[PDB]
Amino acid sequence: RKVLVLGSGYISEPVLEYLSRDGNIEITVGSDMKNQIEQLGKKYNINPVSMDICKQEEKLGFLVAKQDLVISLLPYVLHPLVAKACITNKVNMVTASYITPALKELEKSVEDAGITIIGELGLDPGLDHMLAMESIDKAKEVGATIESYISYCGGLPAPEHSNNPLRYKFSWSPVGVLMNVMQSATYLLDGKVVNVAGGISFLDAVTSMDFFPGLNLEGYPNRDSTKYAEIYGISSAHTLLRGTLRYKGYMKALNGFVKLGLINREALPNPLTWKQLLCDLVGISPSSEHDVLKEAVLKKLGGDNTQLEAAEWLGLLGDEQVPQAESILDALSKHLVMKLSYGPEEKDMIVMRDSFGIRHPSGHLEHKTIDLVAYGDINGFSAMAKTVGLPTAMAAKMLLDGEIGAKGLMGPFSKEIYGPILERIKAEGIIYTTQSTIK
Amino acid sequence: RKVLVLGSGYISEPVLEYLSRDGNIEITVGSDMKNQIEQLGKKYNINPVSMDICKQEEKLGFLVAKQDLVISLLPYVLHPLVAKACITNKVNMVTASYITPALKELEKSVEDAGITIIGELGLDPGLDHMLAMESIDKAKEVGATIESYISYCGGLPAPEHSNNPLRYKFSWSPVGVLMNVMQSATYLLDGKVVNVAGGISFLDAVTSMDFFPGLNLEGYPNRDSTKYAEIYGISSAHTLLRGTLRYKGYMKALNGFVKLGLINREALPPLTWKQLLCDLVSSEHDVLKEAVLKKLGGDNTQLEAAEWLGLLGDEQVPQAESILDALSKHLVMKLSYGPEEKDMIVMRDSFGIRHPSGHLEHKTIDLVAYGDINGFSAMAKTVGLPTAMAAKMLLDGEIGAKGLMGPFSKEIYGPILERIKAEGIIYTTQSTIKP
Ligand code: PRO
Ligand code: PRO
Repeated sequence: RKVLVLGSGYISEPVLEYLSRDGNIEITVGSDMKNQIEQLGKKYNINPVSMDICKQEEKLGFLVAKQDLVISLLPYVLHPLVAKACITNKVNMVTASYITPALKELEKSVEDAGITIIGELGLDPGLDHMLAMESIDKAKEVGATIESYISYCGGLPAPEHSNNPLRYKFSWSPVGVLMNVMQSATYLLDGKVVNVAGGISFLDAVTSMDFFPGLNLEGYPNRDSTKYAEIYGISSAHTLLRGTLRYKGYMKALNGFVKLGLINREALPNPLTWKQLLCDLVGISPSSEHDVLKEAVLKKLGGDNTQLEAAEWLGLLGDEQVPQAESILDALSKHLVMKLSYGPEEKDMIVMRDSFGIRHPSGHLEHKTIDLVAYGDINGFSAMAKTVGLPTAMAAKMLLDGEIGAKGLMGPFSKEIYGPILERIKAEGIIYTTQSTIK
Repeated sequence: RKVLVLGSGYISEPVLEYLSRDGNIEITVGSDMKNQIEQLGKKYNINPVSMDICKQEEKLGFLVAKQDLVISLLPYVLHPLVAKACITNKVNMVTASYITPALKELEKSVEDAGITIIGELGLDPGLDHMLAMESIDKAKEVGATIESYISYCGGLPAPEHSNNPLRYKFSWSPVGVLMNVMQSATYLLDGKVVNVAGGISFLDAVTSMDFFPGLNLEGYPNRDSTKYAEIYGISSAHTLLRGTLRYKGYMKALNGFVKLGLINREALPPLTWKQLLCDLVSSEHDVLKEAVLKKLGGDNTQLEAAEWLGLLGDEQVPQAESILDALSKHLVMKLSYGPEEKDMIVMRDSFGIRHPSGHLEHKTIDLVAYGDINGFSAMAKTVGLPTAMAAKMLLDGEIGAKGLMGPFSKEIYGPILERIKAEGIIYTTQSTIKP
């Protein structure tokens, strides 16, 4: 009956709420942000401890030894420091993030220490693995084989709050997100490695997603889908597709910013204004009421009015001061948060769509679809916080109660982990359904 | 500290939950259905009373006299029977439905009795009046006039539960909603009374509603919009329009059933849907050309809708009074709300307010609500809670007004609109000036 929560940010709040229901656990919290931990201590009964991870490793060793379990809700670079204390002190661990190559090297040491370290929990990586392996294990139980695996997931605002040029709202500064439009995408299609070029030509790969008629979505492949053959164990499959869901016109609006030359890490040029900045990008002197409009509309896709109106709406042509930043990308990101932030009583939404093609030994081809949908609570937590938070907290509770016997470094791929979690998420307001057809 | 809730439907559950929070009121329930009141009596602490409003009018007179307030959640035709008991015994009342012409005749007797009766509460009629009068009173407070009033509302499934030919799920047997396509529509637009016929030509009146880009809606006008000029006091307006909201493809699917001749009350002919469809257009196998020929000029979307529901299959047809009622029992079987499937309410008002300055104010109001997995539906909350809140205001002694009335005064709509945010019913406002 003792747990340490390293981190005091977005994901930490729903984790503390879930554990505090039963009322038989001494919850300690460790973080850098002094303003966050004091406000969090008012709501939930916890033991606040100011502690740096890298600089103050000494007190971490003494503190972690007292506890039973360690819930790491920190950035994924710092997990080897947290895991190093666990293997020496002989205590369990849980993570809501990627198992990195650095953490993979400790796997030999973790099994020798005789402790459990679960990783890759939450939304993605997390619930995407659990839904996939549930369906893949069910197929292999009846002698079937996986021929195709198409999957899509997206964290969005609720439809009612989608009335803006991007049809989106940012929780934090999208510095890492916007630069990923320039990256390529790779996936498998009918036994052929398809490669999609990024940047300006990436709008060609954005297709309509009409699986929910009422919801007006679009979709596109991301990063790398061939990776999931070895992980899930479906090398026989002829198709492997992983993608992201957005509302229609999102990618076309971002494509406008790529055309103007805003998506780059070059430095900036009386305070600077947005009217003056776009004049430098297009290549004119800063003096233009409606002359910069004619210059911008010419550059934007050869007279794209929708992209011009989007820049007009955000105030990129008008007279507004540019925030202090290291680059043009950081200036755009800071402005997008200021203009398109979440309100006090505005919901968010998670949608996840899987589609399996399962060949049975009888000869028939089963088409199995899986939907997972969750809305954010008005007087509660957001859908993103719940889907990322609750699987980590549930997995932690299983270790304390003694419902997981396996040892070593591991994901949520085994039925011992994912089975209980998928059953319990129904009560937390995260509903998922199944539909099957044969042909 | 005592109240009677007449009726034991799905609307009563959120009303009983709201009143039982503080724990300072002895709630009583009266209904015909013995199964409902027993199951409802298990959840909330209530006194069950087995009685019929029409058959046993004597015990109603004695029971109502004991209570401080009455809450009628019965069909709207039976309000004069409840109202007659209230005026005799001198007891207050609230209603979650229309104030009919029959109930309007009692207004003289209600004023002499010296009691409060508040009608037209819930989603529609109810919250439509509250959102409207909040905006109209604010306009008249600054000497402005209403030129345009365009409004839309709709109860429908959540986006994730919309993958079906109609993009809809029914709670009970749809008898009236199918026949409502045959009825005509009337509204005011630019200083003239417009009329739109039902039947085959009604599909032309349907238009795309793209106020939320992420949501894929359509809309069409209600039976009558001209009545709202006298109600809200906006005869000066040149455009009045109240309409219904659905997902795209709903009316186009229903238009297909009108082409085949399914929507008609003329009695039924073991019978099957394959046999019935051939008679309208027995016969040989396949013959898909007969269905698609009558159903528009090669409309594949409307044809596949019939195949999906199974109107060409060999399923049994239920015992019904007509062909329309037979289709209602089939649609409620196939397209139905499951145990873990959420619904949604969406409401959209649009005003054109002319100030004495000369500028035109374009004001918009959104009201949205979702169902709860471990709770009540969006339809149950928006219909139930306004009547429950109005019941609490009478007991606490906030509503000082007397006689028969709606929720048109700021005394009524003001407190209710403020409190609904806490119950999970969010509504927002936006305004822009246009010279
Ligand atoms: O891109 C998004 O919206 C989410 C983030 C994790 C997976 N999909
Ligand atoms: O037909 C509909 O969907 C709306 C719901 C409330 C009033 N009419």
